[PDB]
Amino acid sequence: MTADLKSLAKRIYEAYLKNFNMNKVKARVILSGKASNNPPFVIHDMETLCMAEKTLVAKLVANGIQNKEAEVRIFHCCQCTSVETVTELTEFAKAIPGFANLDLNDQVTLLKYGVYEAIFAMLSSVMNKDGMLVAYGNGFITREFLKSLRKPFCDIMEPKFDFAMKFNALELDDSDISLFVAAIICCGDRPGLLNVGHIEKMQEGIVHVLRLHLQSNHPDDIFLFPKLLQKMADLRQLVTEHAQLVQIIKKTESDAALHPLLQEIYRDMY
Ligand SMILES: CCCCC/C=C\C/C=C\C/C=C\C/C=C\CCCC(=O)O
Repeated sequence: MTADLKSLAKRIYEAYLKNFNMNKVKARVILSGKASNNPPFVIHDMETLCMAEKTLVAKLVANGIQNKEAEVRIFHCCQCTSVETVTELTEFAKAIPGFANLDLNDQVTLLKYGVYEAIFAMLSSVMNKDGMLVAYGNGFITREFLKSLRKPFCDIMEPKFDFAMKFNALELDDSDISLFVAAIICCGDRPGLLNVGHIEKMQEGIVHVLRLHLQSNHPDDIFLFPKLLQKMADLRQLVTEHAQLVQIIKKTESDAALHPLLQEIYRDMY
């Protein structure tokens, strides 16, 4: 006559496998070199960037002399990835107990502050020390190539690789990551929330599910739960810094149009 926390953890996991196009197993199959059909195109320099664009995002480079600068095209593709992950996170959040019972405005606020923290947590799954999967698993862009871009665009991805190398060393699987993403979304201290009390109870419940799951799934790492609490705080700081860089790009790079959904996420955020 009590809550079945193991069942809730499995529900969350299954919602994550249903709603995200990429998961850690899918990414590892690709990254291993086992994709015998449509393997990822390796983007390690300008020649291979431009080849990959012509095949994978042809419309973006179909403008001749009017095509935007490479770095701006890359930033545009980064934004398209975020817009898609935001859509996936919004549907995933319906699986979190209590989330769909909140007022619509509180659901919006929780997603507004939580999406980029979740984005950078899950981005770790497509990153290794050399590069990252992009374009629905059809490209692999190298870490060194992204570092080679002109300022400020070379400064976007490196802090996310730094976060990801340490996050990946925790050896989480998708059952853990799904619950960590749910816990990110359920933070009662986001600015502007109306029903803080109910959100705090939603947070306590999902963090309880997370804690018990990590205890079972990672008996070898008794500090994994507090490590993940710290990672949540690190992600908040990573997002604050990322938003600051995006604002520099907005002020100083006239061609780097911000998609309106992301502009709304960033507006009044930090
Ligand atoms: C062939 C098309 C792809 C070529 C490679 C170009 C770009 C890399 C694509 C995706 C990179 C993945 C995630 C983006 C990371 C951070 C979001 C920054 C934009 C934002 O603040 O939302």
